[PDB]
Amino acid sequence: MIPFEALIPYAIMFAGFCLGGGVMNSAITADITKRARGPNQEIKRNVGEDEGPRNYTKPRYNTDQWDKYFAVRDLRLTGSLRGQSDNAVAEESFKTNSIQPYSNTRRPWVLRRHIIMKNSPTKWARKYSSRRDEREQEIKDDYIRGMGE
Amino acid sequence: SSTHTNDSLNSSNYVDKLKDTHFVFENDKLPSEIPDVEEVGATTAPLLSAAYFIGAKCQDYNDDFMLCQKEAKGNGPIDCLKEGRRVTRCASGVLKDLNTHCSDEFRLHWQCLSFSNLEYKNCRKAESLLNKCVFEKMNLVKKIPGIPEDRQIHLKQNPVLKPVALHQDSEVAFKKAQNENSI
Amino acid sequence: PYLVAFRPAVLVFFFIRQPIGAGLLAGGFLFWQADRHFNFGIRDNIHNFKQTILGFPTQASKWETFKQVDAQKRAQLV
Amino acid sequence: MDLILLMLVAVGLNIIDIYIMIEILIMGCTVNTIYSASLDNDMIGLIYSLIQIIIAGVESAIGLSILVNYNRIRNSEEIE
Amino acid sequence: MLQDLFNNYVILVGILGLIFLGVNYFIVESPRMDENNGNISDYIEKSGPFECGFSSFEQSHNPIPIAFILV
Amino acid sequence: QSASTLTKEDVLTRSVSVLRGFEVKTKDIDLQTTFVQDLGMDSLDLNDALVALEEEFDVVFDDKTANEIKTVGEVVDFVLANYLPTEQSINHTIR
Amino acid sequence: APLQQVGRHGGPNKCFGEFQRVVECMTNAKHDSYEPCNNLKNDYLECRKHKVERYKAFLMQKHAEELGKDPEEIGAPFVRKRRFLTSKTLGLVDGDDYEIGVEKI
Amino acid sequence: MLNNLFDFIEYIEYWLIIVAFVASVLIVVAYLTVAERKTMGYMQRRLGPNAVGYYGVLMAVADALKLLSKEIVLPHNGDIIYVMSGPLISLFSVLLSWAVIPFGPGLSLLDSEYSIIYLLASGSIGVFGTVIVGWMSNSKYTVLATVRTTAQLISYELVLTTVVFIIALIVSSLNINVIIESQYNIWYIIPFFPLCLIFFISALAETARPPFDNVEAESELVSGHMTELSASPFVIFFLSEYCSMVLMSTLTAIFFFGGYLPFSNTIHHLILNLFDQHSIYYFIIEGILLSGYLAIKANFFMFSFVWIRAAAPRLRYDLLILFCWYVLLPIVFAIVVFAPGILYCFDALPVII
Amino acid sequence: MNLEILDLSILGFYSLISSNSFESIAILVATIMPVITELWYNYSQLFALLYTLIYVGAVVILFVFILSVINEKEEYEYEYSGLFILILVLLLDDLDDNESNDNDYNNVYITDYADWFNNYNESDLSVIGNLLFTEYALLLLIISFILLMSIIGLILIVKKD
Ligand SMILES: CCCCCCCCCCCCCCCCCC(=O)OC[C@H](COP(=O)(O)OCCN)OC(=O)CCCCCCCCCCCCCCCCC
Ligand SMILES: CCCCCCCCCCCCCCCCCC(=O)OC[C@H](COP(=O)(O)OCCN)OC(=O)CCCCCCCCCCCCCCCCC
Repeated sequence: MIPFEALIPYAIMFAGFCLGGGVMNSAITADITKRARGPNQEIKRNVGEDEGPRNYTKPRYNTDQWDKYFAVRDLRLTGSLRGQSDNAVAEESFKTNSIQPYSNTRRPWVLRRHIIMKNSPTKWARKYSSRRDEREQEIKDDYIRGMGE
Repeated sequence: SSTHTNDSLNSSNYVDKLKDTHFVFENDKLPSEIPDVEEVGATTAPLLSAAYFIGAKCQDYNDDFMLCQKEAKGNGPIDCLKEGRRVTRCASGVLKDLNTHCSDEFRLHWQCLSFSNLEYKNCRKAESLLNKCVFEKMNLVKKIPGIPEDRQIHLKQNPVLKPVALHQDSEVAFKKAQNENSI
Repeated sequence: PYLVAFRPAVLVFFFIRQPIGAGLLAGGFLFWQADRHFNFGIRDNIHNFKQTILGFPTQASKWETFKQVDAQKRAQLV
Repeated sequence: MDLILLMLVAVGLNIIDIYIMIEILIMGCTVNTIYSASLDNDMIGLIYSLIQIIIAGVESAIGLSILVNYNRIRNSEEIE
Repeated sequence: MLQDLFNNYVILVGILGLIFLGVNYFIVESPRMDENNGNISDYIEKSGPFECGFSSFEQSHNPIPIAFILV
Repeated sequence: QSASTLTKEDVLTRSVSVLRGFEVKTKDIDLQTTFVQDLGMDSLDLNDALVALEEEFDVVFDDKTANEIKTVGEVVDFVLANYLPTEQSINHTIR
Repeated sequence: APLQQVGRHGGPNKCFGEFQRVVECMTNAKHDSYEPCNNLKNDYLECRKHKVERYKAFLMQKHAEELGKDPEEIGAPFVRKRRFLTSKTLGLVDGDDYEIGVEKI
Repeated sequence: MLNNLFDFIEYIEYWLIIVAFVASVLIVVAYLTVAERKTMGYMQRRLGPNAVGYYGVLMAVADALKLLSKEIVLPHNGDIIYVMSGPLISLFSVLLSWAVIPFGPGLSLLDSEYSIIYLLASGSIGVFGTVIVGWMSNSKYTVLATVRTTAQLISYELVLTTVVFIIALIVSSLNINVIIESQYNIWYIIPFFPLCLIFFISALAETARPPFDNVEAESELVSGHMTELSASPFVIFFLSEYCSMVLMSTLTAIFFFGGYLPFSNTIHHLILNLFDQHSIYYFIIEGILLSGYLAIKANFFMFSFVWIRAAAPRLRYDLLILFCWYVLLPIVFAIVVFAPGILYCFDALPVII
Repeated sequence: MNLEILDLSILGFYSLISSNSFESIAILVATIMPVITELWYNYSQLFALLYTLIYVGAVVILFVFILSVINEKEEYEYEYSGLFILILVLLLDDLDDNESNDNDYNNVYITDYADWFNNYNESDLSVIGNLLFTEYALLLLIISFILLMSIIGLILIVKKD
């Protein structure tokens, strides 16, 4: 005697996992495929008559630094981080569209604003003593003074 | 490896906000004294599909470019511009040949890689058709150095690790070659 | 990434428990964000004053060194 | 504001509050080490950072045990 | 590896937790709609601690010996 | 730290002040002032004064001493000999 | 000789070569004093902090301010939002200004 | 409209994916409470909830809605911090842990090579939420639960962490999705059957589930740390505890039963061959199958969570402390040496591919 | 808008007004959380998770010690402070937040140029383990030696017999 009423909550829980899996597997795959079609919305949305059957690109996982370089390189070639192109020669725009991230190298905010963490003999010297900065400014001053020769 | 760096795109815009990252463009080309070259236009999937064909065709130019780097004693980027352009043209020629002789087999392979997380183990059926077509039309053979010829993983008959989901286009093309080519 | 989820709860509970104390801290936080966003330069002036009074090399001090070098080099050439 | 020793007010008036202050102070050095190592792309500094975390954890255990036994001695009659 | 999707989830989780409290605060009927015993801050017989019926000594800040402190 | 800081004059001064909050016969109280005769205290009045003196100095008279004490001076002597400061927590002393 | 300045992938990082050349100069027997190795030490410290190069950038920015030059006329174009690295900015032929997808690669 | 709507949806598409993901987890957690009562009922020869919604399908809704319409008991209205700080920390800890659970290949909100560390680290934060309730509290039963809660953490945390590290050591990876894919040929239940039992025991201890239900023992500490909680604080703690039960049941399916990998490879191919890979319907079915494989394995251990409750009496917490340190820790530490010795002997040290 | 500033300001405000020992251990948690989150972004995700894995376990052991020592002292002890002076103290500390006085190092941004020479890419944790178990194996063994000393040390200090 199998009690089917006890199995009803498990069937709903089974559908709960399927709801997440069905939406995530399909919506994410469709979004990647749509953005790989071209650089403009008229190609991503509208499907051409002569275009073949749609080939879908599945989500990428277990990546490394090389995949980060590839994603940026694909962006500069197709307008998408996972764009598709097997052309032998790139466009002229690819030569000068390189992206170089420039950012500050300052210490974390917690290191310089915590009421306790920011206090140490060396941090006080960096913050309040000019002994280090006066000596290092000599190197900067030597650069300009050594130009005329 | 997803470690944040100052050399490429980070994981999220919150990292950019904390770093105050500026994505800087340059509108200047290379100076005219450096001869111009045509950059490779293949994305990640086609490059991984043709990786062993570029190596086979352009092995001497790959080694010469890399030997220039080691013998430049730190001045590699500037001195080895001439050797760099040889590799770019040779690699472009391989991709051009793949689009004129094996376009159907080539496109079947790297579209499988895009379908299967760019893993070689999940596209053996498409790769085998591509490898056969390239050899019969370009006399280029995939080879994995350092191991005996019969112990190459891409030639293994019964691999332990196999793709979870079959690629339908690869399955249909593989059957079309089994019955016809091997009567 | 835990502070991202925690921040809405602590901020709301901060004002609910100490609305005046939270208002002063939030008001002080927003004032210094407006000063930096609108380039009013209030914090920059305090930093310049601190470096000048403590003997540090300041932005104007570094620039004056360049002017002295530039004047000297120009005189040498001419 | 640091030179007037403002941090001496932020520390509570209990023995365990002194322990918390030491953990925060040591944690500041480790954060600085991670900051320098990440910029330099130097895994040696990250090795140092990991060592500082492990060593500081050992220090907390030893200090707590002394404080546990110190509290035990006062409430040690246990005649009941 | 892109984590913008992860960041949105963390933001939603933090907001989701406040919704449960906000819904409960805005759904319960006012005390005047109930027996009208006033605010909970005045109903000391309700806000007091639970001791199975009988009030006992108040030992909130008494020391608690721990037999597994070494573990 | 944990030591008595009392003096014979301060203890006597505070003992007189406590005893003047009652309905004693005389306000002139010294070491030789007796509870039963000079102050006119009965059984319960005397015990009320003794407990009141206990509250001031944070001391507890024992049964034998309380049942045999006669003069204020004996109360002063008991407080000086037996008073101790209450033990503080670990944080009060070492911090 | 212990390894120093190891990159995140087990090999030498950007500034190991500068450090290696400093060690070779200091341990070379032909030198009488450490003066010839002084320039190599500066390069290694410049590799990590770039303090001299940042100072050079400070002078150029300050010099342009007194000349009235607009920063956007002599600087380099940049984008602050990664989702707005559009194909129009990248110069693609059919490039659109619609935002790029950076949620899930 | 039209054009301005067909890109607005694309702009908000990934928020719908997360909202659907949140609903997917909540539905399982909501009906786990109903499933547990139904499962125990038939084992106890009762019926369980069948009169709140058609055959009891609305039982979870009624319990949540009724508690959300309950007065919040606190010394003052401004004391909303005290009785809400605990449950919110516990709820946020378990919800953030679900970010690294992949329902399919790459179908996780957070993908990283340190997903294993993030999983264990996030779960440890939830312990801090439980101890917050005993904040110099005047309730003696709340205080006793906090002492027991800390004691249980010392028991399972070392054992649970080391077992997960052995599985990571076998694959030489701290990425959950890589661990799942590494089980294509063998499920880790077969080589590490002792570890699966140990992991499940630690999972019971972590969630304070019987036979390790010393924190919320009704016959010992009336309700434990929740004796002073009502309305929303009770719901959030109740939700967080059952969210951990689903999460630990899903983790057991991932570490030892291949996660989302199909039970039969042949059956998986046949079903997907009925659908065209050039249409989205294939990937809708594929997500249902892969998560369905995970759901079946996860539902079995959620059944097992209920199963052990209805079959075993409660064990004293001091006996649990001796159980983990004298028995579990020596066994797991023995395996963490045994496994590398086997792999090195046969030239099978793991690498990431 | 750097919201890390607001969180630290709130944390600093409660540090000056914390009275009992429970509020002090809450300060510790309110300190590690900004550290972990600021590490999770920007610099190092690996050590953000390592901080959570190790320090959260230490917090619970710290908390359970407090329950055995609280002795009513701070539940009735008075504090005076003053709202105006507390805000003034925090405002002045907010004025100076420049930990370094190298203006060029703080105001000029830098970039790095990535290279393809590292075809073998692995996580930083694997490189740390590669060096820690081979190059600096002595440090690892001495750390285990220190851990052994702590285990013996805890028993002799705490155990009555
Ligand atoms: C925006 C506001 C920012 C304010 C930042 C400072 C906050 C208030 C703190 C009070 C200032 C005292 C500390 C000043 C920096 C430390 C002293 C120093 O390094 O010298 C700086 C100052 C001027 O230096 P200057 O000669 O002009 O330039 C350097 C050229 N090589 O030389 C000085 O004369 C500074 C005054 C130092 C002499 C008086 C203090 C010493 C005598 C009293 C000691 C009292 C405490 C004793 C503790 C002893 C403990 C061992
Ligand atoms: C995370 C979401 C759920 C928690 C939200 C709770 C918000 C309350 C404030 C969170 C902490 C912010 C930073 C403050 C440091 C801790 C100070 C503290 O003791 O808690 C503040 C709370 C306010 O009550 P109040 O009466 O004003 O203070 C006592 C005055 N004698 O006084 C109390 O003692 C009540 C303590 C209740 C339990 C709080 C335990 C610590 C919670 C830390 C989790 C968040 C991590 C920090 C995030 C912000 C960082 C600045």
